[PDB]
Amino acid sequence: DVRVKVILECTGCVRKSVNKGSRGVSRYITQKNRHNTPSRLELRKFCPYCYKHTIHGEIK
Amino acid sequence: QKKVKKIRKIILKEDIPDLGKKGQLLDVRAGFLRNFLLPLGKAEVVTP
RNA sequence: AGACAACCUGGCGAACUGAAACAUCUUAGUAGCCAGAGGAAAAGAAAGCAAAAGCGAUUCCCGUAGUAGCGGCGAGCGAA
RNA sequence: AUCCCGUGUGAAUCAGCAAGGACCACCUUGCAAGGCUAAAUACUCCUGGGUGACCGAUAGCGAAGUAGUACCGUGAGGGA
RNA sequence: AACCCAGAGCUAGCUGGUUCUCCCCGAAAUGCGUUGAGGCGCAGCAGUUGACUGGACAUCUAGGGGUAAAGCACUGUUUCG
RNA sequence: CAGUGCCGGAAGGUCAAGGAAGUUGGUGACCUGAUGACAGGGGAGCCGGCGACCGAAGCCCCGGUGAACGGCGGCCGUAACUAUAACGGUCCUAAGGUAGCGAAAUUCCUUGUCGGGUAAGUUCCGACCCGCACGAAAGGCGUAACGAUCUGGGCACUGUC
RNA sequence: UUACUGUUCCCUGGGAUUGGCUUUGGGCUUUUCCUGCGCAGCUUAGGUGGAAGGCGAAGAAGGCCCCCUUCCGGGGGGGCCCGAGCCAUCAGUGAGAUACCACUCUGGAAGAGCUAGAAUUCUAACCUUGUGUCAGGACCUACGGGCCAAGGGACAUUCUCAGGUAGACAGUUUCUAUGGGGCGUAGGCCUCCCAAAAGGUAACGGAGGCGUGCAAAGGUUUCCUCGGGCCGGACGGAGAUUGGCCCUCGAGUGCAAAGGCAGAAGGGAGCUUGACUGCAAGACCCACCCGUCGAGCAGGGACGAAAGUCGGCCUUAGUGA
Ligand SMILES: [Mg+2]
Ligand SMILES: [Mg+2]
Ligand SMILES: [Mg+2]
Ligand SMILES: [Mg+2]
Ligand SMILES: [Mg+2]
Ligand SMILES: [Mg+2]
Ligand SMILES: [Mg+2]
Ligand SMILES: [Mg+2]
Ligand SMILES: [Mg+2]
Ligand SMILES: [Mg+2]
Ligand SMILES: [Mg+2]
Ligand SMILES: [Mg+2]
Ligand SMILES: [Mg+2]
Ligand SMILES: [Mg+2]
Ligand SMILES: [Mg+2]
Ligand SMILES: [Mg+2]
Ligand SMILES: [Mg+2]
Ligand SMILES: [Mg+2]
Ligand SMILES: [Mg+2]
Ligand SMILES: [Mg+2]
Ligand SMILES: [Mg+2]
Ligand SMILES: [Mg+2]
Ligand SMILES: [Mg+2]
Ligand SMILES: [Mg+2]
Ligand SMILES: [Mg+2]
Ligand SMILES: [Mg+2]
Ligand SMILES: [Mg+2]
Ligand SMILES: [Mg+2]
Ligand SMILES: [Mg+2]
Ligand SMILES: [Mg+2]
Ligand SMILES: [Mg+2]
Ligand SMILES: [Mg+2]
Ligand SMILES: [Mg+2]
Ligand SMILES: [Mg+2]
Ligand SMILES: [Mg+2]
Ligand SMILES: [Mg+2]
Ligand SMILES: [Mg+2]
Ligand SMILES: [Mg+2]
Ligand SMILES: [Mg+2]
Ligand SMILES: [Mg+2]
Ligand SMILES: [Mg+2]
Ligand SMILES: [Mg+2]
Ligand SMILES: [Mg+2]
Ligand SMILES: [Mg+2]
Ligand SMILES: [Mg+2]
Ligand SMILES: [Mg+2]
Ligand SMILES: [Mg+2]
Ligand SMILES: [Mg+2]
Ligand SMILES: [Mg+2]
Ligand SMILES: [Mg+2]
Ligand SMILES: [Mg+2]
Ligand SMILES: [Mg+2]
Ligand SMILES: [Mg+2]
Ligand SMILES: [Mg+2]
Ligand SMILES: [Mg+2]
Ligand SMILES: [Mg+2]
Ligand SMILES: [Mg+2]
Ligand SMILES: [Mg+2]
Ligand SMILES: [Mg+2]
Ligand SMILES: [Mg+2]
Ligand SMILES: [Mg+2]
Ligand SMILES: [Mg+2]
Ligand SMILES: [Mg+2]
Ligand SMILES: [Mg+2]
Ligand SMILES: [Mg+2]
Ligand SMILES: [Mg+2]
Ligand SMILES: [Mg+2]
Ligand SMILES: [Mg+2]
Ligand SMILES: [Mg+2]
Ligand SMILES: [Mg+2]
Ligand SMILES: [Mg+2]
Ligand SMILES: [Mg+2]
Ligand SMILES: [Mg+2]
Ligand SMILES: [Mg+2]
Ligand SMILES: [Mg+2]
Ligand SMILES: [Mg+2]
Ligand SMILES: [Mg+2]
Ligand SMILES: [Mg+2]
Ligand SMILES: [Mg+2]
Ligand SMILES: [Mg+2]
Ligand SMILES: [Mg+2]
Ligand SMILES: [Mg+2]
Ligand SMILES: [Mg+2]
Ligand SMILES: [Mg+2]
Ligand SMILES: [Mg+2]
Ligand SMILES: [Mg+2]
Ligand SMILES: [Mg+2]
Ligand SMILES: [Mg+2]
Ligand SMILES: [Mg+2]
Ligand SMILES: [Mg+2]
Ligand SMILES: [Zn+2]
Repeated sequence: DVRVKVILECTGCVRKSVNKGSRGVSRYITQKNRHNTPSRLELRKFCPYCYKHTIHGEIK
Repeated sequence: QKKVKKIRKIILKEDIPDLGKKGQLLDVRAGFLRNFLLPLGKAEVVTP
C-alpha cells in the first residue's frame, strides 16, 4: 500500500547464461516505504555467483 | 466460418438477360444455377 | 409377422449412494425400458504395435500392476 | 495425440497419404474413406448322465396335497 | 405430490439386539483439532510381546520461585490531623 | 415517476462468436563460429501464439407511465387568565396521508374518558381523537333486501336453574 | 427469493438453406495528379538517384481575367491575348535546380477495384392460402396427390455457433456459541489477573491490545544522562530558551501490557548495509502440524587503531497449511 515488497538485483549479473561454475542472477527481496524514500534503493550485497559483494539495484 | 462465394462454371444453351448469347461460357453462384437456370433447361454445368 | 430364462449387440439412460455437506467427480454407461439376432453374440485379416532390436487378424485367461498415469491432484478411477 | 459424431469449409494418389501422445525435420512402420468369415470365451427356461463334510416339512423352490391355487386388490400386483 | 413393481439387502456418525464355561490382567470419563459438540483423529491411561535397563518405597541435602502470612519501599486507594 | 417494473427513444460509452491489416514464435535447405564434447544466426514450407480495425441485441444513457411494485416525515416557537395552535422558523425527502372514517375483525398502555342500557356492565350502542400501527380498486365511506353468519338487549316461554 | 450453478421459453448477431439487377456508402487501391514558412538566400530548401541536357509551334516568357486551396506570403489551374524566352557547376546550403525523369511519403481529387454495412426493387428457392381445376371402378366442398393461379419473398422458417435474458424449471447450499428465541455480538494471535511461590489450567470470569512500523527506529565505533522539586533571568505568563543547588532512576523505550534496561537496551555524533551466501553440535516447547534458542565452521564483507562485535530491531503480537 505505502509499504512494498521490492526486489533487489545484481547489476553485474548477465542473464545470458554465463560460462563460469555457478550461473544465475542474484536477487534479494526486501521491503521499502515508497512514500518516505522515492529514491530507487541501492544496496551493496553479497552475490553467490560473482562471489564478491556487488551492488544490487531495484526492478520495476 | 467465413462465407465463401460458391462458384459454378457453366455454359448457356439459350440467351438470357444479363448473361448473354447462346453457347456461352460463364461463372455463377450455386443458388442461381440450380434454382433458376438448370430446371428451365437454360444452362448446363460444365466439368469437361 | 408372433413366442423365447439367462447370456449378447444396438438405442435411450437415471437416483438414492460415496465424497463424512455439495455443484466438478462418484454411483454407472449400472438398473430399467425399447428394438434385434444367435446358439453363442460381438470383434476380426494391420492406414496395427514397437524402437533403431524386433513382431505379424480377432477374442479369452495368467501376469506386468494397483505399476505409468488420471484426479475439486479430493473421494476415487486406472492402463499398455 | 489416436478414435468417433453435429454445423461450416474442404485435399492429395505411391515423386503420394497416415501413424509413431501438441508441432517440425529425419528415419521406421502401415495402406483409411467396399464387404464376409470357425475356434478358444459368456449363460441356464432346460435335456441326458454323474457326484454332494447340501435341505429333510419354521428347512429345501413361493409350491413334497387345488400352488401361482385359495384368498386379497378396480388394476398393475400381492400370496399362504 | 397417487399406487404397484424395480434400482434395493438404498442410506441411518441414530435407537434396539448380538446366544457355551472357567482362568489371568484390567481402564477411562482428560488435553489438543474438528461444519465440532451424543461423532471421529492423535496424545494420556489397558492387554499381550520383545529390547534395554535399576530402580521404587523411605531418609537427608541442594536449586530456582513470589503463593499463605506479613508490609507500606513503589502503584493505586482511604480516613482524620 | 427518485428506487423497482413496464413501454418508447436513438446521439455517446460498453459490448460475444466471428472476420482481419499486421506483427511474433517453433522447426529448417543452408551460412559461419568453436581447445568443447558442440554452439550461434537462417530461405521456402508446415505449425503455433498475439492481434489494431469491423462486430447486434442487452446494459449504462433520455423520456413517459400507479385501478403497475410500492411510498406517503421530523424539530421548534407564537394569541386579553390557565391553556391549546389557526400562523411563522428550520430540517429532510421522489413526495410527505387529502376526502371520508376512527379505542375499529386495526388501540400497546387500556376495564382510555364521557354519555346511555343494568340494583350492579372488562361485553353492547353513541361520541371524543391522545390513529403504539385507518385510508382511498391489496379500494375508502355509505347502504334497502338477504344470512343454519358474528355480536348486545327486550316480550313470550319454559326443570337451564 | 435481488442465495449459488445452470436449463428452458424468448430477443439479437455469424455460418448454412440462398438467388438476380440497381443504388447509396464506411475502410484499402490502380494508372495518374495535388502538397512541404531550420537559418545563411535569386526563396514557403521534398528526401534519394539517372543528371549538361530540357520545355516550345500537337504553339512559352509577359500582362487581361475565371476557379479552388490558404499560414491573404503565395501556390496549382481553365479561357483569351502574347510571340522566341523560362535556363546548370553558376556563390550560398548536412541534401539541386521549377531543364527533365523514376518507386513515392504529408493530406486532396477522380474515373476504375475488394469487403461489409444500408436502403430499394425483381422472381426461381422458400413460406401461405384456394367450394380454382384435373385424377383411378367410383369419390376426395373427406385429409391429401398433380397442374394452375393468388399473396408474400431471399425476408421468414429450420439447423448450427455466439451474446442477452423469466424461480417458468432443476439440482443444491444456508457454521458454531449467544439467553439452548429474534437480534446484533463472539470465533486467530499477544500481555496481565484469576492460576493455589516449577510448568500447565476452565468459566458468556476480570482488564486491554495486534492484522504493523522504521533505509534508520538496522550494524558498528565513540561520547553523553534523564525526569521532579526550589532559585535567578528582557518580553515569558503554571508552562518555551538559559544559569544553578537538592532528590537519584520516579523520565524515556515507534504502538498494549508485563518483565527488563542508568556512564545503560535511554539521548547524540561519525562511517555503513550482517535487514549476508553455505550451513550447524546441542537444547527448549511439544498429540500431530507448526514454533523458539544456538556455540561452532567456510566464503565474501561493515565498523574499529586493535581486541572484537554484526545472520534485522530490549523481549514477548504484526499472521495462514
Ligand atoms: Mg458456401
Ligand atoms: Mg421376431
Ligand atoms: Mg416384439
Ligand atoms: Mg431363439
Ligand atoms: Mg449426486
Ligand atoms: Mg443428491
Ligand atoms: Mg455424501
Ligand atoms: Mg455423508
Ligand atoms: Mg462356441
Ligand atoms: Mg459374427
Ligand atoms: Mg493374414
Ligand atoms: Mg487387407
Ligand atoms: Mg491410428
Ligand atoms: Mg498407441
Ligand atoms: Mg460419437
Ligand atoms: Mg467433415
Ligand atoms: Mg485424389
Ligand atoms: Mg490425424
Ligand atoms: Mg503403422
Ligand atoms: Mg485404400
Ligand atoms: Mg480413419
Ligand atoms: Mg477394409
Ligand atoms: Mg462383422
Ligand atoms: Mg407344519
Ligand atoms: Mg415350506
Ligand atoms: Mg417334525
Ligand atoms: Mg410420496
Ligand atoms: Mg444394505
Ligand atoms: Mg444402488
Ligand atoms: Mg442422506
Ligand atoms: Mg487385580
Ligand atoms: Mg477422575
Ligand atoms: Mg452426532
Ligand atoms: Mg483413540
Ligand atoms: Mg500398558
Ligand atoms: Mg528462596
Ligand atoms: Mg525455598
Ligand atoms: Mg520479592
Ligand atoms: Mg494476603
Ligand atoms: Mg495486614
Ligand atoms: Mg502507600
Ligand atoms: Mg499512602
Ligand atoms: Mg417511482
Ligand atoms: Mg420510473
Ligand atoms: Mg423517469
Ligand atoms: Mg429498454
Ligand atoms: Mg449496442
Ligand atoms: Mg477476436
Ligand atoms: Mg495474418
Ligand atoms: Mg523464426
Ligand atoms: Mg544448429
Ligand atoms: Mg534456429
Ligand atoms: Mg466496435
Ligand atoms: Mg391511488
Ligand atoms: Mg372500552
Ligand atoms: Mg385491550
Ligand atoms: Mg360506561
Ligand atoms: Mg355477557
Ligand atoms: Mg364504539
Ligand atoms: Mg392502527
Ligand atoms: Mg400506513
Ligand atoms: Mg387496510
Ligand atoms: Mg375497514
Ligand atoms: Mg391500492
Ligand atoms: Mg371490500
Ligand atoms: Mg346494511
Ligand atoms: Mg347461503
Ligand atoms: Mg440466426
Ligand atoms: Mg444468407
Ligand atoms: Mg409469386
Ligand atoms: Mg381438394
Ligand atoms: Mg389442390
Ligand atoms: Mg412482391
Ligand atoms: Mg434469413
Ligand atoms: Mg445461450
Ligand atoms: Mg428451487
Ligand atoms: Mg438465476
Ligand atoms: Mg501471579
Ligand atoms: Mg503450584
Ligand atoms: Mg505457575
Ligand atoms: Mg480463560
Ligand atoms: Mg543508528
Ligand atoms: Mg507502554
Ligand atoms: Mg515497564
Ligand atoms: Mg544507545
Ligand atoms: Mg555466531
Ligand atoms: Mg568463533
Ligand atoms: Mg566470517
Ligand atoms: Mg581497517
Ligand atoms: Mg537500537
Ligand atoms: Zn551477481
